Amino acid sequence: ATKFPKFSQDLAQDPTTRRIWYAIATAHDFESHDGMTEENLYQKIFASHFGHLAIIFLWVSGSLFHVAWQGNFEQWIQDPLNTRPIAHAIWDPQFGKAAVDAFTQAGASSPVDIAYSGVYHWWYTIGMRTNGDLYQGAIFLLVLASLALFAGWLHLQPKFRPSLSWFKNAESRLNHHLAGLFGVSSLAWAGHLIHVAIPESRGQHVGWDNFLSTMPHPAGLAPFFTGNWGVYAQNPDTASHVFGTSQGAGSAILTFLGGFHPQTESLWLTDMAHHHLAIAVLFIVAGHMYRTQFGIGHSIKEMMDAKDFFGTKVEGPFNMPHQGIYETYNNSLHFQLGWHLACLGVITSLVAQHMYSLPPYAFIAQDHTTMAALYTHHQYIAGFLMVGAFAHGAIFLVRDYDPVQNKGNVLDRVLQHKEAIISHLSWVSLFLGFHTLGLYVHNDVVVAFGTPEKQILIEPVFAQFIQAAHGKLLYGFDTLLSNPDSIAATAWPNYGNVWLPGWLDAINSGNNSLFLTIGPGDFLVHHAIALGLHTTTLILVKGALDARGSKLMPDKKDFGYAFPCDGPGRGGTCDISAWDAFYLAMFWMLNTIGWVTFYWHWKHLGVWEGNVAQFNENSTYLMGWLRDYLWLNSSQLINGYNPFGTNNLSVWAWMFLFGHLVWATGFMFLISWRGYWQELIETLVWAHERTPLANLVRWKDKPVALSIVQARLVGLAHFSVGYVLTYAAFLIASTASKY
Amino acid sequence: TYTFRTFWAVLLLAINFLVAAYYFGIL
Amino acid sequence: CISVVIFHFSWKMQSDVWGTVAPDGTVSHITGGNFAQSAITINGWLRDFLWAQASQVIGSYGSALSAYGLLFLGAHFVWAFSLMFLFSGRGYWQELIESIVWAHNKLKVAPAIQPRALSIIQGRAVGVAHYLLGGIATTWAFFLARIISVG
Amino acid sequence: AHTVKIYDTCIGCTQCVRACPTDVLEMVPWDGCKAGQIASSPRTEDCVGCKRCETACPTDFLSIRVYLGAETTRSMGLAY
Amino acid sequence: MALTDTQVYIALVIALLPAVLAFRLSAELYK
Amino acid sequence: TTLTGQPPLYGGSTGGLLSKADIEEKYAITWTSPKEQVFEMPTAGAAVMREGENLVYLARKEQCLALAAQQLRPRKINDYKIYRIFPDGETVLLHPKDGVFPEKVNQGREAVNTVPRSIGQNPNPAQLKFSGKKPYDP
Amino acid sequence: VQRGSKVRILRPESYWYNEIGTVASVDQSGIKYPVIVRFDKVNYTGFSGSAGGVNTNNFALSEVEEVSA
Amino acid sequence: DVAGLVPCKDSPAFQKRAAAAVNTTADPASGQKRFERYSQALCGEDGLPHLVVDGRLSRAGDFLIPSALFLFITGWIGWVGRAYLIAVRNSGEANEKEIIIDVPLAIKCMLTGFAWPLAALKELASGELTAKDNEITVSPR
Ligand code: CLA
Ligand code: CLA
Ligand code: CLA
Ligand code: CLA
Ligand code: CLA
Ligand code: CLA
Ligand SMILES: CC1=C(/C=C/C(C)=C/C=C/C(C)=C/C=C/C=C(C)/C=C/C=C(C)/C=C/C2=C(C)CCCC2(C)C)C(C)(C)CCC1
Ligand SMILES: CC1=C(/C=C/C(C)=C/C=C/C(C)=C\C=C\C=C(C)\C=C\C=C(C)\C=C\C2=C(C)CCCC2(C)C)C(C)(C)CCC1
Ligand SMILES: CC1=C(C/C=C(\C)CCC[C@H](C)CCC[C@H](C)CCCC(C)C)C(=O)c2ccccc2C1=O
Ligand SMILES: CC1=C(C/C=C(\C)CCC[C@H](C)CCC[C@H](C)CCCC(C)C)C(=O)c2ccccc2C1=O
Ligand code: SF4
Ligand code: SF4
Repeated sequence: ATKFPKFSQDLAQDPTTRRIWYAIATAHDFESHDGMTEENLYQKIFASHFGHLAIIFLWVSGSLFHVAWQGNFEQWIQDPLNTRPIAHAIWDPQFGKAAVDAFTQAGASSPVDIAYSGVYHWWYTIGMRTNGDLYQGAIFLLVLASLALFAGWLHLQPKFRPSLSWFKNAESRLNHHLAGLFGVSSLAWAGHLIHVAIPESRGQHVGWDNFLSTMPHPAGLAPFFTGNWGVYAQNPDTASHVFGTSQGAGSAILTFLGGFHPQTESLWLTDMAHHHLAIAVLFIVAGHMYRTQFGIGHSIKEMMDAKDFFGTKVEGPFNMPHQGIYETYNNSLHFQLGWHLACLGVITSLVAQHMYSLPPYAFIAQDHTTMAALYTHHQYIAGFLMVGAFAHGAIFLVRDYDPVQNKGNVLDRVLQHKEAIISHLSWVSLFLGFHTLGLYVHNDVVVAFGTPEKQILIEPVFAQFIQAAHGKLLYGFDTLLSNPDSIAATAWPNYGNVWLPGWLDAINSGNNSLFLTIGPGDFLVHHAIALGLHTTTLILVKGALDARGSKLMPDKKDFGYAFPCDGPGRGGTCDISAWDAFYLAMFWMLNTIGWVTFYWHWKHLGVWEGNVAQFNENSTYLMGWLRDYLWLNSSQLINGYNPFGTNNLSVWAWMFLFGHLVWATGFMFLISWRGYWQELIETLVWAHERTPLANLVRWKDKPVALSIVQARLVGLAHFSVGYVLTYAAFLIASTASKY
Repeated sequence: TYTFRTFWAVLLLAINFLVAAYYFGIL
Repeated sequence: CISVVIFHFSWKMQSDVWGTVAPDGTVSHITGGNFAQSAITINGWLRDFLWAQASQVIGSYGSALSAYGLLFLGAHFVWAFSLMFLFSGRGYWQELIESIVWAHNKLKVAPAIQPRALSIIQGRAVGVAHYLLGGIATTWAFFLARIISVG
Repeated sequence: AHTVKIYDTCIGCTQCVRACPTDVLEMVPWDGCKAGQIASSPRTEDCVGCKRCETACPTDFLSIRVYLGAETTRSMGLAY
Repeated sequence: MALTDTQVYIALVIALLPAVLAFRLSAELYK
Repeated sequence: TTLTGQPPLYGGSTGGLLSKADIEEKYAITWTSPKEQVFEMPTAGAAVMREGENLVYLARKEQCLALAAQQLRPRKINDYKIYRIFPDGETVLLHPKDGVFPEKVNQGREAVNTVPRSIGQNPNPAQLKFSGKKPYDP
Repeated sequence: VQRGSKVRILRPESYWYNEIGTVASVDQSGIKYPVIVRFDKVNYTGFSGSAGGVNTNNFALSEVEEVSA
Repeated sequence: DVAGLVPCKDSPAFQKRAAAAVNTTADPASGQKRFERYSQALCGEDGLPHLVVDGRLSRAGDFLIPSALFLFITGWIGWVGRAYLIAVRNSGEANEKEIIIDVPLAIKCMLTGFAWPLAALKELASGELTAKDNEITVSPR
């Protein structure tokens, strides 16, 4: 045997190379390790969380330090529309002189990378103005990572290891996260915005050296111990305000103007501080809800077990049986993980959908490439998180679901009618797919034969009506908030809209991306998204719900989450496992997010260049997507290096080709399967053992082919890496060669 | 006898038809 | 193998052999001798052969050559359809057909001949048939439209 | 080693023993079926995990069950 | 202004401490 | 042990034994043929069965059993014996242990790994959490 | 039960759960699963690519419910 | 008129591309009649006959009459198929019948699809439409 892996003796007595590979893939599956108890399990979870927190802090520290050290932060401060932000310096000894000249950009003397995270805009919006502020933030995050590392180490010391009853205290955690994390952290951020970010927006330096001696409001802390709150909102920052300077500077610190700052092109900072105040107060109230140890409070378990509505029968909350769902939630870490990843994926996607249309940062809507990168990044993260949510739901259903403790409740009735669930998911998937592919191919065929008038073009009149209901008078609906006389517009009893002038100018001045104009191309694409979401959901739900057992395999719970198959018997059982359904749905999620990001990017290129007719006339067939979006915009990307020389796009051309290579390399692992490679490695073993001067050196682990699940994972990882790198290369180069 | 579920579905249908009346200019 | 051979053939003829002769007797090659300097990098193959020469098959709509653009797209579709059969296994498909059978059983419409997923070998064969048809037909439509519009 | 478990729905048709490529299973006396024999696995250290026995099993669901576990040289089928 | 050589060196020396804390957390998680 | 039998007339092949035969374990199939005949070796190629006792060393038990099943049994040879041989020279009889082939029920054979329930009566992994207990334990 | 009696299966692991099949024999001896039930929907059982399955299986009397006589 | 849409008549782009009508069929006119028919539609910025799927009984011919046509034909198809499947399950040669269609019975169940929806209503009334949940197979959980 070998020492490695310590956590699994089954892999430790393995004499093959597989012992290494599986160990790397089972190092974080703590429950399946040898000698695992629930106590030590949960404590390891806690310390790994602290370690991850420290990694996050080190990462932000690195970004801040490289911008402060090798970036052009202050040069970008003085001219944020015409200066490229520098990520970090390049040190590649293999560069020729042409690549040194080509990467000497953004006012630098050396080769540098252009930052496309938008971190410059977010740091400029939050009051950071010199290199010293960023350097201080970098060292402070270096301190915070150290504190997180020490806390993770401490909570595994014998005296400081938290008890299992502490970990299972959902009431206390909910209260302290809603009011402490979610509430007090938002209160503190409103405090930062009011105390620092708004003064630096108005030209004033409120550093750590004078914040105790600088009042936020000219007669401040008097109006809000008296109910005179409106004094903090009397003179808002003027529409002639120049950001970072006192020219036209107002003095309000909490407004509800609505719409955008006109020069900075983002939302108002005072409006953000007021939002954060409202959110903090609401979240402290929400965290004042559950019964921890002071008698007052709610308890979730009693609500889940409640069957009494003031004398009525009620099966439970909403007359739906809910017994043991508290126990199911709190005892299964995989249920918790699946739920929390679903919530996280939803809000990450909401972040993506809200930042492009409500830009929150100074002049970030003018940095088109960073906006593209941020939308695409957060949508891909959201897709990955949703797939992980459903994967851990499946893992919970194979490893933690007790039908006895869930006998009767909502989860049991879902498991009752899982076939109707999966079948109607199949129906809506086929529905959407058949019709969207059909309308697209009809448009393609009639445009091909020189007849674009025969295109089935369907206006998104429901979403256009919603846009009108937000205030866009372009469509001519004359409905709520686009009629000045609707009771929604005037708010008849209180007359307290006040957001509405700013928002109405925002919605009815096309210079932004707030509720962009949509047409039949947008209809067809949104149905492609609907198809993609439904089919990825279908794969993941069929995997999770039919993971405990199938009609083909009615003992699938006993084989675990990941297993290759049940063999070629019973008709053939390739990819029967619940891991394999995750593996299938990852491709579908990648395709769906590629669709959403293609849509976003082509529409925004048409909007930024002003040629919106390009999208509104060519996105209805699918050669428009190939010619006017994929073939065209790659043109500068692919000339990143040519026989005539190297541009600064040589990185993105090289990474474009590299992503194509990784993506195609994955196809090898996904298409060719194991026994071929095992038979080939057998001949290689024979050749090595019968070669003179080579038989003197022998392997310590016997060479075997990759396992079935392993190479499924390897091909999926290669496919995903190639997918992501290829699209990131195309996005950055097609959006950075112009704007 | 389907009373609870019918009430909730009828409520949701009523919200749908209220938005439809907004759409068609009746409201 | 055969795709790379026909790519080499197409680019070598279009760059160093095929073209027009002037009255004075000067050969103006179709792609102007880019092969000696572009075909040594994968970027050059992607740019000056695959990106550049596909302009004809993608601008082909509305003319005598629109059907080649249609089959270019349709063959891309069939090739990507292949990867469903190639990357997946029949356990999933049998399990999903099972719930669709439940739906059919509910409305008294499940057929006498039991629906089954395709076998492992059959799934592999369908994947390879679609892959070959899609890739070959994409190259065929590309070749035909490009060398008819330009040659 | 892989784990081969025989469940009492066995009808003793001997089809799993006849299909084992590595001589893992054998027929032993048992009064629980009409055939008078149950399959058994004294030699699961020689099990490669091919699941030919489950393919050969005619009971629904299977009386023989192969659970792939820790891999050794014998269970990996390495001739080297 | 710009970062000085001393600020960069101080950053290296300060980041030496999370290195030891990371090593301690890794060795304690290994046990 | 001391395995008797003439080697079959085989020209050798690159598919035979490797280092594992000499340092870990190897296998030998001994049978008796009534006549000089032809059989396909599991390490590919034809070989000539000598009349009398034939002895073949293979690298895996499964190769010996494939030799017995596809070559000896259809040639009416059912007296073969498969042994495992260790590097020190120790020989252990393996395939027809109690003299009766495993697919014939033999009195005196005991049942190993027989579970007295069905597949459906197996427990749930959720009840069968942190413990040595697995869903297939008797 | 008795031979020829249509019966419903209450065995969850069975392919024919909640479905009817004719009883072809009840074993008089004291075995755990005496009832032979012959269905018309064949099984999954067989190698991959094989066009068929089994239509005959064995069940206990507590895993079989006589709907008809 | 809805959602900023205009009729194709007062659409300049529409008349511009109608001045260059291609010929889809072997008609000498072809494109002229196509365009004079498409003129009644609601065109747009591109001068193309956009469709509204809204009920909107004036512009009901863009979805609703084709919707009814499709639903009637496809429900005819489905009811004919269901009737045939129900009627061959009676014979023990059903598996032979699914590959070798019993053509007189096929036409018999074909010709009664003209009353496809009403009959299904009676089935929805009767209970001879949906199978009970205890008569259909299901996997464990
Ligand atoms: C032969 C091809 C080649 C090679 C070897 C490199 C190498 C490098 N390039 Mg590069 N580059 C190339 C081609 C190449 N380039 C081309 C053709 C272009 C376009 C002209 C560029 C343009 C370019 C730019 C703009 C930059 C570089 C940079 C770099 C340096 C990265 C420094 C670093 O952080 O390492 C660390 C590597 C990683 C963090 C990634 C490794 C992740 C792997 C996949 C997984 C590892 C995880 C695993 C658990 C580790 C195992 C254990 C391990 C600790 C042993 C590196 C020396 C950067 C630089 O100069 O930095 C100072 C820089 O910004 N290059
Ligand atoms: C006031 C008390 C308090 C506070 C502040 C926390 C805070 C925290 N706990 Mg804790 N906890 C507490 C009391 C508290 N706890 C008590 C009393 C118990 C006993 C029941 C627990 C038991 C407990 C356990 C078992 C765990 C935690 C964990 C955590 C961490 C959550 C993960 C994380 O870092 O992301 C922080 C998330 C946010 C800051 C916000 C979440 C999402 C918001 C709503 C979206 C808005 C973001 C905003 C737009 C940001 C703009 C982005 C831009 C600036 C870049 C977090 C720091 C976990 C951990 O990581 O361990 C170290 C975990 O293991 N807690
Ligand atoms: C909150 C986030 C979170 C957490 C804490 C977990 C935690 C866990 N997951 Mg999970 N998961 C998540 C999100 C999360 N997951 C998401 C978002 C997905 C979708 C992808 C998944 C899908 C998933 C599956 C299918 C499984 C798990 C499993 C597990 C468990 C064991 C992990 C393990 O050891 O395998 C570790 C895995 C690795 C070490 C391989 C990592 C692959 C590398 C990092 C890819 C990088 C590519 C390359 C290096 C990039 C190079 C770029 C360069 C070339 C340019 C563990 C409890 C496993 C389990 O135990 O099932 C019962 C299981 O099978 N997860
Ligand atoms: C372009 C490639 C492609 C296409 C078209 C599909 C299509 C489909 N996938 Mg998919 N998939 C793919 C790649 C693809 N996949 C890849 C690479 C993976 C990872 C391995 C997956 C993994 C996957 C899973 C796990 C699942 C699917 C499912 C589906 C089906 C859902 C039905 C639907 O939404 O749309 C409608 C159907 C179409 C758009 C295709 C039909 C096209 C025409 C109308 C059919 C007739 C052809 C034409 C007349 C020619 C006749 C042929 C003959 C004359 C020669 C559908 C057929 C899901 C499913 O089956 O739902 C129940 C399912 O769960 N896929
Ligand atoms: C299934 C995948 C697999 C895996 C995970 C391993 C893993 C391992 N093998 Mg193995 N092997 C395999 C398949 C595999 N092998 C196959 C199919 C064969 C043929 C039968 C072998 C034959 C084999 C032998 C003979 C040996 C190993 C050994 C090893 C171990 C050391 C790795 C090594 O030698 O790197 C070798 C490095 C390379 C292959 C890279 C090529 C190096 C080129 C020539 C130049 C690159 C050098 C360059 C300067 C790099 C810059 C370094 C930079 C960081 C400064 C390692 C755990 C050794 C061992 O077990 O130690 C006791 C050993 O002796 N293997
Ligand atoms: C009589 C034939 C018949 C009937 C009444 C149904 C009815 C139904 N099917 Mg099914 N189906 C059929 C044939 C049929 N199907 C065939 C031949 C296939 C293999 C291609 C399928 C594959 C299929 C899938 C994957 C799904 C359904 C689903 C459904 C249900 C939802 C409607 C739907 O999705 O439409 C779509 C149906 C198709 C796209 C199949 C094509 C239509 C065929 C060609 C009609 C068959 C007619 C037959 C050949 C000739 C009969 C005439 C006779 C006189 C000779 C519904 C009850 C869904 C479900 O699960 O319930 C919600 C669903 O996911 N079906
Ligand atoms: C597998 C599984 C699982 C998982 C699951 C998941 C993963 C999920 C999800 C899910 C999701 C992902 C969800 C969601 C949601 C959302 C919603 C439900 C919403 C909404 C909405 C609304 C309601 C809104 C409204 C409104 C509007 C319209 C706008 C304006 C304002 C207002 C508010 C009015 C678990 C773990 C459990 C276990 C079991 C199995
Ligand atoms: C107004 C309108 C609309 C809407 C619509 C909707 C929204 C709907 C719905 C609906 C629903 C919500 C539904 C439902 C359902 C349920 C069920 C349950 C069903 C069914 C079915 C069946 C049962 C069938 C049967 C059959 C027949 C009858 C024949 C053939 C065969 C079969 C079997 C298939 C739109 C705008 C679009 C357009 C315009 C008009
Ligand atoms: C190519 C291929 C192989 C052969 C690949 C093998 C044997 C892996 C050899 C990889 C060598 C060791 C180089 C790997 C280099 C990696 C980049 C290093 C990563 C190591 C991590 C631990 C960091 C299989 O074994 C296989 C098995 C099952 C289905 C499909 C396939 C398959 O397609
Ligand atoms: C999609 C897919 C399936 C499902 C594919 C199936 C079920 C093929 C059959 C589909 C067609 C639609 C069957 C047609 C049924 C009737 C003959 C239709 C009547 C035809 C008239 C309309 C003329 C598998 O079975 C499979 C198996 C192994 C690996 C991968 C896959 C795989 O990817
Ligand atoms: S899995 Fe293969 S080696 Fe193991 S008992 Fe079954 S047939 Fe024999
Ligand atoms: S094949 Fe199945 S039923 Fe037959 S003896 Fe083996 S385990 Fe028993």
